[PDB]
Amino acid sequence: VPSNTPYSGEYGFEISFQHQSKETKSTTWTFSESLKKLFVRMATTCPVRFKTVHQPPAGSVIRAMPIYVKPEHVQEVVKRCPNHATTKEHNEDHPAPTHLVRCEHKLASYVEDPYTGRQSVIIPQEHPQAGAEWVTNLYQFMCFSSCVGGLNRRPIQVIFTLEHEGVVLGRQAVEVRICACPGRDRRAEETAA
Ligand SMILES: [Zn+2]
Repeated sequence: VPSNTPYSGEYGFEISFQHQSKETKSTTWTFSESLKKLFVRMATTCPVRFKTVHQPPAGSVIRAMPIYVKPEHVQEVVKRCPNHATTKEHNEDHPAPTHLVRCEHKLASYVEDPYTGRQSVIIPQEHPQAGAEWVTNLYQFMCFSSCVGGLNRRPIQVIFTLEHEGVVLGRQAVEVRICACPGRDRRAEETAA
């Protein structure tokens, strides 16, 4: 049972999403702060920002792992539907075509726990650039939330953990809905709530 409990930890690990102004905003993603929920199109690069208030130990990493939100689904591993996992589109030379969550980082490593089957992607933790508070990493989500035989309309979260040599040092999480029209789904979900 992977924990989703937010945890800044001793190093002050935090995530965020950059401001979107109407003039240059991407239509491929949008983040509802009131819902703590990312809306994003399938197979589009989505910017996620990370920081630590204090420098963590050398060689620390950041893991991204999707999990289902509701008790009725928590124990089931989140991964792509067989349809998308076995097609050739999106998958030419990918090392882990069944993983839902991908990261563009050059050193991204795709791992699967041999016992639980949990899939995640790990990248190095990095010092921000000069004068910058945040490091931006690019993720993609490789099925729609409605993929029959995959997510099948069940809600998911993505867990971000800062880790060093296996030990979780910090944790943040957001809900994620992968949909054709992030702005439309955000407005409608924010309206219903
Ligand atoms: Zn799919």
